[PDB]
Amino acid sequence: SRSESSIENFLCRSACVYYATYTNNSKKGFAEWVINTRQVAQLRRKLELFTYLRFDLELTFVITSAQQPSTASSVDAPVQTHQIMYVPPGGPVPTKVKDYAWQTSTNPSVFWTEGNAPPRMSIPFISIGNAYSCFYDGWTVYGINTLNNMGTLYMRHVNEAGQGPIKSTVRIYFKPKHVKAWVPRPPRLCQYEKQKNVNFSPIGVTTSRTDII
Amino acid sequence: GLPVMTTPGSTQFLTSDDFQSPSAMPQFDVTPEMQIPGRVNNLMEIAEVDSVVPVNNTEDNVSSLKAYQIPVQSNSDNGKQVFGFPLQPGANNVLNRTLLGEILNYYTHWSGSIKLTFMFCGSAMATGKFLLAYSPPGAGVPKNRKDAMLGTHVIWDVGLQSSCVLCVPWISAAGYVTCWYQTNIVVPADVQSSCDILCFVSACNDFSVRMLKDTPFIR
Amino acid sequence: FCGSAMATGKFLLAYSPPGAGVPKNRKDAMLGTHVIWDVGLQSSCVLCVPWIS
Amino acid sequence: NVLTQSPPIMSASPGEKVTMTCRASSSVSSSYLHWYQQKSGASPKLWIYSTSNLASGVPARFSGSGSGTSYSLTISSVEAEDAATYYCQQFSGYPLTFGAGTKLELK
Amino acid sequence: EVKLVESGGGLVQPGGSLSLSCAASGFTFTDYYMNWVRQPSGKALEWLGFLRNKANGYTTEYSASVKGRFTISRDNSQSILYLQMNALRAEDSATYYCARSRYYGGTYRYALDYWGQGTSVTVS
Amino acid sequence: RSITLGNSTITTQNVVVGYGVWPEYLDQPTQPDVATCRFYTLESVQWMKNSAGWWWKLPDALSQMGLFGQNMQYHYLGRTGYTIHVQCNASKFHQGCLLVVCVPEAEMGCSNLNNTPEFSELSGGDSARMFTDTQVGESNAKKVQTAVWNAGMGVGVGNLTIFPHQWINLRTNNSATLVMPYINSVPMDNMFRHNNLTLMIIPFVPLNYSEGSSPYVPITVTIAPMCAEYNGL
Repeated sequence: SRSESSIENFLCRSACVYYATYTNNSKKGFAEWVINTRQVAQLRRKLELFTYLRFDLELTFVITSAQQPSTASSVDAPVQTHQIMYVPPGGPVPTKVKDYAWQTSTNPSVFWTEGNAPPRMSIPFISIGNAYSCFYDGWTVYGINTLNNMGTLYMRHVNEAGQGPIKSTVRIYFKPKHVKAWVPRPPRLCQYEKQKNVNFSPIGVTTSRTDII
Repeated sequence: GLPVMTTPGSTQFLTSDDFQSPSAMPQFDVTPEMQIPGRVNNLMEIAEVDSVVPVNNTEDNVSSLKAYQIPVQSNSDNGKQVFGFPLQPGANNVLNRTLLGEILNYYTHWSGSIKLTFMFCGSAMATGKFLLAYSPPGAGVPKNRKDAMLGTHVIWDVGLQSSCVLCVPWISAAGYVTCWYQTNIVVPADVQSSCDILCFVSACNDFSVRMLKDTPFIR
Repeated sequence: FCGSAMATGKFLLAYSPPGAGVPKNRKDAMLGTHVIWDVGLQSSCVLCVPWIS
Repeated sequence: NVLTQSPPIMSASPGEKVTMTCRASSSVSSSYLHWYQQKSGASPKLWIYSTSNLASGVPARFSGSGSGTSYSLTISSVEAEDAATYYCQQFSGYPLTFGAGTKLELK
Repeated sequence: EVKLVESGGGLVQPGGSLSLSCAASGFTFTDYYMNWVRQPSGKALEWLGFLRNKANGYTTEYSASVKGRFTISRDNSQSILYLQMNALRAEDSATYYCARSRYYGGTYRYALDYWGQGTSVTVS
Repeated sequence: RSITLGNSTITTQNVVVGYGVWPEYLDQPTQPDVATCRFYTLESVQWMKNSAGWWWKLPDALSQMGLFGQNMQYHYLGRTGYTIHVQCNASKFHQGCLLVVCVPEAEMGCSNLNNTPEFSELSGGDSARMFTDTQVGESNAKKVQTAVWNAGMGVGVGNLTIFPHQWINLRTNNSATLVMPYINSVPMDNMFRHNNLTLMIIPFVPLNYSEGSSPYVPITVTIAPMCAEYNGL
């Protein structure tokens, strides 16, 4: 029973990494997420066991809505539709809801009505180098590594509101595929303090006992 | 056309599924491979290497490098306990944060054996003898040198060899690896007497894991 | 090395060619041609060198 | 991190058993808390290091204890030379903060 | 025996500078951490900073309030210890000590065993 | 015994090689070999009683060492392998134990929780930086957190043996030898902005001696580049 410790069965799991809200009428309701691996603390520790990784990606969004308190007089709305835009590394970036960057041509986006299966999409391995780098001892600012930059995501409604505000949440799920690892490293002892860097506070090695015998 | 009929469990999102997925960016012409040294195919190959065991915790050496050294000195009593630690899995013991114990806190069922390498990091003129008594699960901890000799043991002479290897099973009472003074540390003139001992741990290569879970070494 | 049998150490033996200056430091004596002589292993180090009139 | 000792002024007759406390705001490790004794108009002296171990040349009447965030120093029998001011020290992060001070006046 | 004396104290104007000196005798000076603890008139003690031994590179770790104003250093030839003060204010009137540290196990607990006799510095 | 390279010669007598591979060759690159393949002996550090450890950043420690320091500034890219010889010389009356490890991509953490360490405090130009046995303060601006029981990377110091390592035990051993290949994602990288290796020396069981013996044991590190090739016309 030695096969559940394989790399394909150790890292190819699904994990909630982001959770954001956006409303439709407030003229600054749209989500935002720069795709990285250092978001949640549990998935980060399983990825810093190795130094160089290489994987495809699979994202699945579980989008739901909830009615905000409107004014009066028989609120009725049809089914809603969301647009989940993906910006490649080095592309145009939106800044408002109604913007030029949404209707561009080289940003692949999905359109999804409510009441169906949730909208999966898959991102291939996009990098100039031959592998992602989980660590980088060198300057670009120290320890940044501008080579593994996978892109950003953007979500918004495409229905204009007529009688009632509607806010919606979204839980981005995350799943690597065809994982290859290289050069293993010892697991992190100290806690995780910041997102960008590997800064820490010093801690004892092990919990203590009363004597040696 | 072709008549179909959808079963239950159709428009659901199982988080542990496996289906063909639509690609977002086709015609990309992905970057090819490069032979990078040190590829890991299986997580047991991390645990096969040897790691130092913090077998000297005692509440004031945990924030130092004295957590890894066992103090050995030439006392006046014949027969005394050098150290001793249980093999009770994960219950705040000393094999918890080591490189073997950091992988086995991801799984819930595991079974196998363990190499236990010791090493005498002392002078080149000092001699002595040590017992390494291992008690099986079920039997009590030996409270004396004599009934530690009657159990299974390995007598370790420091003057001939400086590394004694002991192999022992570990399962998910569970055993003791207590060590006893046989004779004192005989040492010549103008040599220090306080020598130290390091301890190593590994996986014996035939052991399996099952039923992955998340680790408790987090907030 | 005509010393004790318990003593150790290390020595550089830097030879500078004709034309180059005498090395005034340990580092630029290491960059020239040299032979590092460990006393603990061997006790005699042989160095061959041309000599002209 | 701050240390609050209690009481600030404490009096005791010779022959009785007396104790003082030293309370921290956060959790301080047990091997990093020491006790000092400064007599009237003299330089201070180390009294108990690592919360339970006696210094060199101190009498055996003193004994410290405690763990976590509350530590205590108790005197078994009060004599005539141990009327001074006692501080407690800590280290969880920099800097090293001293206590307020407990003064022991004889009766 | 450990014998620590210090000198250099006196009166000095606010906004001025003053240099103390603490001398050590009776032990190897390049082996122990040397602290600096001041104390106001009958109040609680305050810690300023220490300087590590030769095996750790002679670095300094000041406190938070005196960072940039004070300066701890030692002299290479003989066993003496310095403290360079700058930009003195009215609350620096205190009694300055000169403590030693030591290794109890092989570990470094943060105790201060041997103290100097104490010099005084006032401002006005 | 008595190996030579270029115009330099050392004396040896067990060698552990990398991750199982030997360092070998692959616009267009040029391959210089007659002037870079020699033993650049770094100067010796002293091991005292209360010592803590040392570290060198590897393509930074040879930045002023002769012709290899000239090819780092003239050529933009490049890739090398290394061959490290460590040997400390003690008598039969000393005792202790070192750990000689070679960490690839050893990203260190600053003392302040928000900043990143400056350039002069990560790598000393042909000079060994030192760990400490106490904490580094929080109040200083930008300095490397050098608590040795966390090895400066926020990891357990005991688990550092997963990297290619070698024990130096003064009872029976005296020297160590490592051979490290080129481990990087891109096939040719810059040599100023990046330090792809880090050589660490940590004393686990500290030095001890009687009264009368010499109170320091010097360590000597000797590095030699192997199969280097740069990029330019």
